[PDB]
Amino acid sequence: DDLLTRYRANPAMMKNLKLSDIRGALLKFAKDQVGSRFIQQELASSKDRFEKDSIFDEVVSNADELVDDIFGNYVVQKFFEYGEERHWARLVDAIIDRVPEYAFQMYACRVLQKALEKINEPLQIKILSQIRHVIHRCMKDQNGNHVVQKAIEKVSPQYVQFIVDTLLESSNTIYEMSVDPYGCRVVQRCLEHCSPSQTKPVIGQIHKRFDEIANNQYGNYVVQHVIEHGSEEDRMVIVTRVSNNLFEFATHKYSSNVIEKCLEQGAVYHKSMIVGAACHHQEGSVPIVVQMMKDQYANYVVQKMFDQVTSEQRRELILTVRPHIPVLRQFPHGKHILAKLEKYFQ
RNA sequence: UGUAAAUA
Ligand SMILES: [Cl-]
Repeated sequence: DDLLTRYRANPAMMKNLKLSDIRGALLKFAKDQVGSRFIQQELASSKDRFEKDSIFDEVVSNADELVDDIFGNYVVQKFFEYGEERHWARLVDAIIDRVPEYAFQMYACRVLQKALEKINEPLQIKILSQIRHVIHRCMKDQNGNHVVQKAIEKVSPQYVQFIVDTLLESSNTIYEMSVDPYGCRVVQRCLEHCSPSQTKPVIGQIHKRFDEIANNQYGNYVVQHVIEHGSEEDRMVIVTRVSNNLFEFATHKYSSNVIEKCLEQGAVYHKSMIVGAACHHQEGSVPIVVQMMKDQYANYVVQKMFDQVTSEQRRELILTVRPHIPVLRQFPHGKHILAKLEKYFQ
């Protein structure tokens, strides 16, 4: 019998087992649930640079088979950790040619994320040079998008310019990624970490289809990030768009969170535009804020206004709403909506 | 009364 068949059987019986014992059993150990945990635990606890080195040549020699294995990916990742800097360059060479595929596989993409998190900028660029080949598809992929986010988080803005030019590659790309469950995460990291020279065209595309993106189930988080990481002028354009279409934005499922985001990250004069629009009445119709309290989404927006605005702005809200308390008690959940605001009406 | 990611 081979070493692992023996070891899996009576594990206590082999408590005095070491990494250099494995020698050429490393592939079978790494791909094994018990064997993988032995390797991992040995690497974490060993104080012997040479035990750890002993298995490394097997790891490099079998890298393609281990990176997308359910257990083996943990063994490869151990050599991408701080403490193993001496092996980073070798291990990246072992996998560089198949990074375009590994980005898409659920286990190997974790090896790529671990490498980006730990290794130095020359090696990061080397990995990104392969991601460059598949970057659009990778951005939308359930595994690949985490790899692209990790790139944006851990690499200097200038070396993810190719990612920004992919967002900008065509007219509809940023709409396409913003309304995608995975690509929207990439747009967000970009908004958090790319330089103003890079974010300004991205935010420019977003603006062009703002309404559509704002009420998308993924796009609405993309515009929330624009509010939080964009410029004063971006916030002004958005608050102005939202103020002028307050009722439409407030009564839709997804855009209603955009108004709330404006109310949290908005300056006193932004809240003033949204409060002013809310208390402006038509000639016979009721004020927008009253209509909003009767709505399934917009009533949460009205309550966020009371939590976020100045006493003076709350005053105008209170003066606008109080003549309507009778009516608003009838409407669905109206009972609860005004109890939550009762604090303000006493 | 209302929203979002791939490992033992
Ligand atoms: Cl998969």
